[PDB]
Amino acid sequence: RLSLQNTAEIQHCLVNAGDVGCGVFECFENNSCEIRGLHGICMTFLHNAGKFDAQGKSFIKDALKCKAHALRHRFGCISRKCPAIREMVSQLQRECYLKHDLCAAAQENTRVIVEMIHFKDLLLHEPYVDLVNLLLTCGEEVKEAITHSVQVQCEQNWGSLCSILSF
Amino acid sequence: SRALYFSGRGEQLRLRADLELPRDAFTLQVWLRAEGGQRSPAVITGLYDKCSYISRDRGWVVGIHTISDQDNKDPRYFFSLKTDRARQVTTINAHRSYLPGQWVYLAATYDGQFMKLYVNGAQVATSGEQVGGIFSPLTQKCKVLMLGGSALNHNYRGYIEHFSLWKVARTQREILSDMETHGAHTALPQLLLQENWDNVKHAWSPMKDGSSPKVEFSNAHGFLLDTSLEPPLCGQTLCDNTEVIASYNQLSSFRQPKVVRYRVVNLYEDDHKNPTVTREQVDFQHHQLAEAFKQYNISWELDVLEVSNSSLRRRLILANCDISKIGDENCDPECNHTLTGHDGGDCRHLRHPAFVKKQHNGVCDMDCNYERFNFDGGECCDPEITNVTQTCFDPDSPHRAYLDVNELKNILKLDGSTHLNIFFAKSSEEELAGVATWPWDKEALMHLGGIVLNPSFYGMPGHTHTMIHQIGHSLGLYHVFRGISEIQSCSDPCMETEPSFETGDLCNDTNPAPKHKSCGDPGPGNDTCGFHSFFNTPYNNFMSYADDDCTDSFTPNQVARMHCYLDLVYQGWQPSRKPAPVALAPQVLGHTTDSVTLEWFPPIDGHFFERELGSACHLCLEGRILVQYASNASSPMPCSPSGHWSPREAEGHPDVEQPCKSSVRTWSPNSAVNPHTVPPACPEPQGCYLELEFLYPLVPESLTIWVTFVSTDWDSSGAVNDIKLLAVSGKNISLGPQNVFCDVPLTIRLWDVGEEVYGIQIYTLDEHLEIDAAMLTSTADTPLCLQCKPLKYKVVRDPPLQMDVASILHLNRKFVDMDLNLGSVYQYWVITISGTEESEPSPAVTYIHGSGYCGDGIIQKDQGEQCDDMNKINGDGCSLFCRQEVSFNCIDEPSRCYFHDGDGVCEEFEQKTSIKDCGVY
Amino acid sequence: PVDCSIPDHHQVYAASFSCPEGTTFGSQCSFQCRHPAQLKGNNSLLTCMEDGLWSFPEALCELMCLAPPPVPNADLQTARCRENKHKVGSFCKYKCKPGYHVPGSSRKSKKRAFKTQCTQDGSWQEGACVPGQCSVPNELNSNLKLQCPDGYAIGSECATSCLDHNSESIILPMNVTVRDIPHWLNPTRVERVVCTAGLKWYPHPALIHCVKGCEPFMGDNYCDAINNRAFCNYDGGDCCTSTVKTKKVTPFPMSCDLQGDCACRDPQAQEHS
Ligand SMILES: *[C@@H]1O[C@H](CO)[C@@H](O)[C@H](O)[C@H]1NC(C)=O
Ligand SMILES: *[C@@H]1O[C@H](CO)[C@@H](O)[C@H](O)[C@H]1NC(C)=O
Ligand SMILES: *[C@@H]1O[C@H](CO)[C@@H](O)[C@H](O)[C@H]1NC(C)=O
Ligand SMILES: *[C@@H]1O[C@H](CO)[C@@H](O)[C@H](O)[C@H]1NC(C)=O
Ligand SMILES: *[C@@H]1O[C@H](CO)[C@@H](O)[C@H](O)[C@H]1NC(C)=O
Ligand SMILES: *[C@@H]1O[C@H](CO)[C@@H](O)[C@H](O)[C@H]1NC(C)=O
Ligand SMILES: *[C@@H]1O[C@H](CO)[C@@H](O)[C@H](O)[C@H]1NC(C)=O
Ligand SMILES: *[C@@H]1O[C@H](CO)[C@@H](O)[C@H](O)[C@H]1NC(C)=O
Ligand SMILES: [Ca+2]
Ligand SMILES: [Ca+2]
Ligand SMILES: [Ca+2]
Ligand SMILES: [Ca+2]
Ligand SMILES: [Ca+2]
Ligand SMILES: [Ca+2]
Ligand SMILES: [Ca+2]
Ligand SMILES: [Ca+2]
Ligand SMILES: [Zn+2]
Repeated sequence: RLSLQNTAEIQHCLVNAGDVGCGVFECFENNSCEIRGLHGICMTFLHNAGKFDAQGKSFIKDALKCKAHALRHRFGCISRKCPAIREMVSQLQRECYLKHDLCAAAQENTRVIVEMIHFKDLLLHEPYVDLVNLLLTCGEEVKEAITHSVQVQCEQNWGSLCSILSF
Repeated sequence: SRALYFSGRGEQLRLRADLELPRDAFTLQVWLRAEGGQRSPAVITGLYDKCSYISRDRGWVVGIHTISDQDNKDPRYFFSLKTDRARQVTTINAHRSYLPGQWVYLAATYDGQFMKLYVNGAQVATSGEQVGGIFSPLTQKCKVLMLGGSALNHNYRGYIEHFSLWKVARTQREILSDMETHGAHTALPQLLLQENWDNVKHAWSPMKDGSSPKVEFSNAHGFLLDTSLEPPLCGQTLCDNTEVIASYNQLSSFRQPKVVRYRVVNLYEDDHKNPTVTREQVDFQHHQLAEAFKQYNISWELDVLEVSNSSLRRRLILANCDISKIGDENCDPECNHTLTGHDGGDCRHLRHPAFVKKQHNGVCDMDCNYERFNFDGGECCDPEITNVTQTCFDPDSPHRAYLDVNELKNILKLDGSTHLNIFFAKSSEEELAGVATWPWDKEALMHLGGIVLNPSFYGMPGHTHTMIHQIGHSLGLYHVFRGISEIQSCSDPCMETEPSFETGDLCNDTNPAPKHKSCGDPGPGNDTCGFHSFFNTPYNNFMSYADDDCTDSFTPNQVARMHCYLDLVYQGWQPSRKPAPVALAPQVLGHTTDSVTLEWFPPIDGHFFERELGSACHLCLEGRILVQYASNASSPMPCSPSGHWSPREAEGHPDVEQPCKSSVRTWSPNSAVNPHTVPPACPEPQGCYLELEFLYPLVPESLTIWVTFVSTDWDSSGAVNDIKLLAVSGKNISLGPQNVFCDVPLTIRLWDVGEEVYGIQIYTLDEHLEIDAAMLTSTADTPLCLQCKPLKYKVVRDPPLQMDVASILHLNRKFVDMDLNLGSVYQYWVITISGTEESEPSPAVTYIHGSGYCGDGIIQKDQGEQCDDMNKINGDGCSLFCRQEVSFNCIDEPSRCYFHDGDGVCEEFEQKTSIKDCGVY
Repeated sequence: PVDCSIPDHHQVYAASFSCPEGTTFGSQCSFQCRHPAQLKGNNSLLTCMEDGLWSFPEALCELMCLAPPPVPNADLQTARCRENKHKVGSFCKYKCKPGYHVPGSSRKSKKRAFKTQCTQDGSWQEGACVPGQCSVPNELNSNLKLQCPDGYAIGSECATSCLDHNSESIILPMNVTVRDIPHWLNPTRVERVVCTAGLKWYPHPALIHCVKGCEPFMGDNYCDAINNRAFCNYDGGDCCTSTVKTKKVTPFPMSCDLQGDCACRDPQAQEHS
């Protein structure tokens, strides 16, 4: 259900916005298919990139580049219907992060990734959900760390409801 | 006489410093044939200062640049000048966008207080801002006169012939005299330069980089009796012209009986049962058609076509519906229908979440057959599970239950060039029963054109005059309520305020009427604008929306339109082999003490050669040059390996109503995709390409491409990255990037191509560029046009020619009468002989030898001459028929016409209309 | 009366105008050619004419270059250049004296001759003519390591390595320590050390400190502060707009100040020109 005018403006965005940084993700936001969070992933990663180590700075150099470039191409003749777009974005996350070894970089900066991930931001944006899911299969120690943080944040924000859902 | 061709790639000339350039006053005079798609700006010639390190704008420049610089759209001739003493540069322009491929006498003068620009001798611009001399004698060595472009690569592409430069300003009579000499050479004291290009190196040295333009033999300076007759503002073809249509109106010999064949497409089941229309329908409708058309000299020959195809018969044929609009989640009532899934579900909402269980069931039911449920995943479109003809509602499955008439027309591939095809559909609208192709479309004679009707409204008592309405549409008749209900707005420039030949339905005898269904006179307040009430409306005319019980007649002007279009376009339908007549009376060129010269127009259909079936000569023009449009068209399917595809909108003659606006009648890379799919970007630097093939491969001479729309942003590549000529032997000559204008057809000359070219490939990096059509013009005496015989004209005079002339026949459309007596009245008409069958006589011209006429240079006001310029060319202000053109005022005798709407001087008759000069009234 | 207005530089180029009588019809403003432009003609008065535009000048301020200055250690080759009459664009050839060569000449071909041009402002374009064993390195930096495959014999070369693989062993100027490095200073890279005949290491290990080498992020369109220094290509031109390929500056991380460390520090940028 991607609006035709919305599609036109996004298409003109991509050919103009540069690869580096996240000018690309900027106006892929506000899309008619409600897909939000790519630009948030950019800002979260870029702001917290100062806390990453040498390997982490490499990962942020090249994973953001993969997603920018791939969203400039996979947004080719993909179906105008929303479910196809959500799948295209999801596959961007999986392929870009896995190709660039998300697991080991996250293992080097577990304490950082825990700070970056927010329970609130997790619910608002689907790309965040794919990010945390890929982290869960990136080492038992890291997955344990993520579980600790997510339950405490959910418990504070939801009160007894979080404990009810956390069987 | 020789002419320079500037290829636009860097060939420039520079006048040698031996000549004393003019300081105080000057006059440039150059014949030129500019091509389409120039670089903006394109300096034809200019005076430049080579010493001014800071202000290069000093000096003057004559060239072609776009008015409305934002979205370069309107390329006009221009004259810029900045004297050494002035503060700003001053630019004046022509009245209209230049015409590519036409010889134009561009003359520009400056007398020291008034700079003026003349196009074909009619003063089109004037400015008094620049005062004083151009440059002081001290700076005389610092001025260089350069032709073909500036040193800044403001290059010009096209022909330049007989450059001339005076050191005085020439009044309009002097420039007109110099134009009529047509390159004749003579030395005058005020002549600095006169160039016949016999020796370019003698006077002009090429600019640096050593690229000099080529020197051809000029085909001609011009042609007497300009035969180019443009239709009016509303009109579309030569039959909308007031002069042409007057001949069909006044004369009764132009409406002789004509038999026109029409074919009825009757679909059938495989067992030859269940007709789409019963034989009673065809017989009854044919009888009613014959009765209505009997009195108007049109009789229809009935051919019935039985197609026994259940796979076509059982499906629902749709009219006015577009398959792309089904399932787009936007409600489309015209594609509503039971077998289309109510627009594929766009127009049918319900408690959808209550149907999740029915998914994955493996059996078709009803609720899952929609686009948001994805049509049950193809269970319903499977012939094995269920029954497609009532279950396969999807617009993508080839087994869908509905077609549209465009696909039905594609399937049948009927010969539309010899019959009027009557297809049958299901018109959902209560307004019309179908769509009839206009005579001025591509498909008028192709397999995709004809008439689509509703079988429920065909041959039924009370519904028979819907086919006669549609037939009138297919013969060029507009709706009588055009101009009020079919106008764009109340400010439409040719809305029919009063009965006229140039507004509305282009039929005077049909009063303005609104879109009204009852055949009483419309009531007060039934007007969209409400400016005037309607009286004596043609409520009973076939072209009105009244019921079949009251519509009974065509007005005599509408009958004239139908017969004009039966000679212009539909010569193929009629079995009669009478060639089309000459529409206009033989014009009088000039008279001597003992003779008179007559030149007449070609026959109205426009063909100069005898019509032979199967030959290519119906495309040949005078001089045996073959001009053809893109027949094939193919362009790779985007984001698909191979894909092939076939963009039929870029075939045939150009059909875009309004250039520079996005249209559906073009090839656009974005249009190549499924509308339910994000359009890709054109591949990097090769571009999306459109292949156009031409029916008759031949040695090309010039290529014309109608680039209707261009996105406005990038550079000067013109969005046409490359053009390749597919040679027959297998080569492919690349022509390099071309500059295009959105409203001027990109013209290219192919003098370098020596091999037979069968097609082109228009590459583009633009995802929004739109190509309307192409055109190949052959060289003179092309092989295919040699054998076919030419049309021959026979001239008949009243009184008859004294010697027993057999008319000696004719081929040149020029007759010199030697036998004349002073003061005697003579009448002339021409009869077109195509083999041995003579056409109807052309309208007569009455020339009284020794007296005046139209085109003698004397304004005989009694004859009706509003102007007279001793000349038979339109566009010089005074029309061919001795009538002032719009926005041109003509003074003196013979007439000197000038463009007054913005000549820098307000006048008496300009006060009420011209705000540019006289201000707000 | 019609106003010709104060005459601008457009009436006569490279001159100043005095208008004692004003700028009205019939006025006459006298022009003087500014140095070094020389007046050529017989009148220098511009009349304000009836059309509203200053009259034509009867004379012009010709631009010219006087005798070029004698370039040190160079001999003029063009005799005509010895005059005091050279128009704009005139070339003068100089030949360096023996034992001298033009700076910027390649080693394979030392050009002993050059040319200069009379530039538009009346000056001349510049041109010149340019003519046992060794002690164990006990005093070493913690991050610095020395590898000696050939022992410590006089003349043996020991490789200087750093604990950080992205750190370079260098020697800074005496006025600049490890943390005192300015943006404009490019330290001397040191790779090997040689013990001389004086029983001493040269350069001394105590003078070598492992300074953080820049990360491989050079030339990735990401202006990062660490690589933004003269030691390595100012982050490969990422931090300066003209040098970067994308023509836009996106500092990494975002928090880096565009007016601070991530500011364009390369002095060869067009913004610095
Ligand atoms: C029909 O044709 C006859 C000649 O056969 C002519 O006299 C008459 O004017 C024509 N009428 C119309 C309406 O075309
Ligand atoms: C009928 O036309 C269709 C095209 O729509 C074609 O596939 C088929 O072979 C034709 N004949 C029959 C008997 O269906
Ligand atoms: C389609 O037809 C159905 C049934 O006639 C109707 O309810 C629906 O409004 C129609 N869709 C349109 C008008 O687009
Ligand atoms: C499809 O329709 C035909 C009509 O004759 C009928 O014979 C056949 O049984 C139907 N098949 C299904 C699966 O409905
Ligand atoms: C046009 O029609 C009007 C009546 O509406 C009539 O008076 C006039 O003579 C007609 N003129 C022509 C040229 O047919
Ligand atoms: C049209 O051109 C395409 C591509 O060159 C070709 O495959 C096809 O056969 C052509 N068709 C005709 C009718 O010439
Ligand atoms: C065009 O010509 C070039 C050689 O100039 C050749 O490589 C190419 O295959 C030809 N065809 C096209 C479509 O480019
Ligand atoms: C130049 O000016 C002088 C006065 O200063 C006058 O005597 C002489 O005639 C002038 N010469 C020319 C060539 O005008
Ligand atoms: Ca729809
Ligand atoms: Ca179903
Ligand atoms: Ca009318
Ligand atoms: Ca077209
Ligand atoms: Ca006359
Ligand atoms: Ca004329
Ligand atoms: Ca005027
Ligand atoms: Ca960097
Ligand atoms: Zn109609």
